[PDB]
Amino acid sequence: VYSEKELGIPQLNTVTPVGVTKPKGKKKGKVFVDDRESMNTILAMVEAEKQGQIESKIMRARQLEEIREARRIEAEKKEAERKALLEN
Amino acid sequence: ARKQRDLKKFGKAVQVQKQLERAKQKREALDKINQLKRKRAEGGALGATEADDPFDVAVDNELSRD
Amino acid sequence: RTYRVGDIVDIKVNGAVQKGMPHKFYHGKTGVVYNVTKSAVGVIVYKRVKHRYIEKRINVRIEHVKPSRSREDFLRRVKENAELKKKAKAEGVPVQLKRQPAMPREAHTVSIADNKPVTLAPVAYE
Amino acid sequence: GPDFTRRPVKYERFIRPMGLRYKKANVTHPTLNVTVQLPILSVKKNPSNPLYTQLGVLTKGTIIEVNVSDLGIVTASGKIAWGRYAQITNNPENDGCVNAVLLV
Amino acid sequence: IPPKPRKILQLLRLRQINNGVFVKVTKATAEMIKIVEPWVAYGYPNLKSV
RNA sequence: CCUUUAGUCCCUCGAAAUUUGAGGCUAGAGGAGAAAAGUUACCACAGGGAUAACUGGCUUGUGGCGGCCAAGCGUUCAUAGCGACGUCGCUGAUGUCGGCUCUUCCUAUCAUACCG
RNA sequence: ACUAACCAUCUAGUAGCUGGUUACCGCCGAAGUUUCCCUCAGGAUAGCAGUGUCGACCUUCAGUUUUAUGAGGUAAAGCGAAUGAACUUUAAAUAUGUAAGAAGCCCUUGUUACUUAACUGAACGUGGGCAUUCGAAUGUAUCGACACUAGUGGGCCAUUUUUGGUAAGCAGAACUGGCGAUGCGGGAUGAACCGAA
Repeated sequence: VYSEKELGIPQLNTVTPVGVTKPKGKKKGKVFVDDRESMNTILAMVEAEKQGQIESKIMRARQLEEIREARRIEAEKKEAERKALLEN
Repeated sequence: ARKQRDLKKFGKAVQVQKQLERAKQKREALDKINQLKRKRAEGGALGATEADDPFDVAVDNELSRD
Repeated sequence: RTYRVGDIVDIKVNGAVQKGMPHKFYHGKTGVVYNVTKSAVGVIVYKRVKHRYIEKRINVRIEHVKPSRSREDFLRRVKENAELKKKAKAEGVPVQLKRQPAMPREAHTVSIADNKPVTLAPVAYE
Repeated sequence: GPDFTRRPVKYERFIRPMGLRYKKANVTHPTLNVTVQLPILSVKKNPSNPLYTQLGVLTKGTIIEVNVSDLGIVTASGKIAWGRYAQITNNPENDGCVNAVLLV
Repeated sequence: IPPKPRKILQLLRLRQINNGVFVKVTKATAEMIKIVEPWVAYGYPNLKSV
């Protein structure tokens, strides 16, 4: 039993996409999550993962809609930031 | 497997050589004290208290004051 | 210094260079060159184990190798015997062409005049 | 040194019992030709084990820092010396005292 | 016996105890007998002994 | 970018009842780059190596360090140095430990005997 | 909805493990080791022992001495030689590497796509001779090559040299010797001693 991080295993394209892959041994450019909206969406998945199984179907849906609304508000802020960057 | 094979074969030779290194560092540390000991007896030129730098830094600084 | 593959070299192991120095067993050795590189020379040496000799190959740099003259005595003899044999056949007497071990000294007399012997005590007092 | 400290986790197993501790040392001055009992300030260099330096082990040849306030050493610029190097010149494992010579 | 004196006793044909050989004295043969001195007794024989 | 080292006492700012602090010049040393890297007589876990318990003419009543003295010895000998006896200077424990056990021996003798 | 016991047989189930394994005499006779391999409870290779074939032959080989030349210039003597272990004319003790002719040559000349300004050099050879000491000594109860086959692949103690440490112990490295497969004489006795197989 050894870690996949230590072995030089290539990333494989699955239903979950690989995306753009950064080269090994070079600068993996840091993206910051200082924004409160970007802080809320990460917080929604942490609280959802720890809570686990809920018997209620409605409360199970509200646990997912909180994550969905957090993603939408963050995306609107990022698009407004992208528009402000395009103006500048 | 290659690494464990060489450590299985060298083994005691590393253990003996490590003891000779540790016996050498005791000699070097004791000799460096005696160079300090002869220097202060020949002369000195110090402060009220000893220097805040650790050993092999304060001693090397005193041996660079020559 | 230019070296060729096959000559006889002596390894000295100078302490000025710490690169390419062989073991202390290979210090003060003599072997035959089998490989020549840019900065190192491969020398085949002989090492005895119990009764046989196992040939070992070591890479020694230029700074530790030097030519020898062990063969040079053999080639000095092979011309000296050649000229002597031609010079002997020219006038027609045999000559001992071999080298012989040192023999015991023959009898002789030693005069005592001008060299009167001095008597010596077991320890010197003066 | 101090009465109560919370050691790092890396040193918490190493128990030094209270009956095996020393606070003062018999320290001799090479030039004044006297021996006085001086308090120990810190253990500076154990020349056998680096871990013994961190644990404070007193060993023959170990440099310690002693308070020389009672000795009245007048340094350059007219200052009374207060901390000096001393080399332990005995084996405190075998005898129940610490003997040192000042590195002055 | 060390390995070097063992070979000289073979080369001098002294393979057994109370065994004797005649040796011409040179500088090459004298140093042979010098090494095997802890094992041999030698000297100059006369006409009778021959 | 500053620090240290040795020199010139060759030049500025601050303080100070005439003395200082902070920098400069010369040239040695210290501090491919946000991906990760180097390092430790330290710790935890897992593994490998070496050793495969020890002591047996053992032990007892007189400390250690440093100085002075010191017959000798030494690489020729009181000085390369080693160096004894002295003298001087510094200095309630405890608690898985106890209890019981015939016979015989040791003296390192508490008593009884005899001496100084 | 899901997912005990005894009897006979498969079964003489699976072991690298334990124990045992059957006349005599003769001859030859070990190793307890190197190097490599996803190598350490294992394989291959080389060594020691043996068989068969071929090839020789003093044109041989050698845990040896000598000569010549190195690595230790390690002691010593001198400084009425110079200079100052780091000085030397010389040079120990003690072990140690390499070479010593028929495979070397020498004289005449053939090849080469190597080499050189070049019938110049390097390699392999043809023709004559050094075949009687042919180019030190001593020995030699033969030596080399190929193929095949079996057991082996642990160390203990001591001398000498050397490295490190301790209050003293002790720990490591190299050579050699003894014991492991060895009886006999001696040391009253006997793994490690002496003598001698």
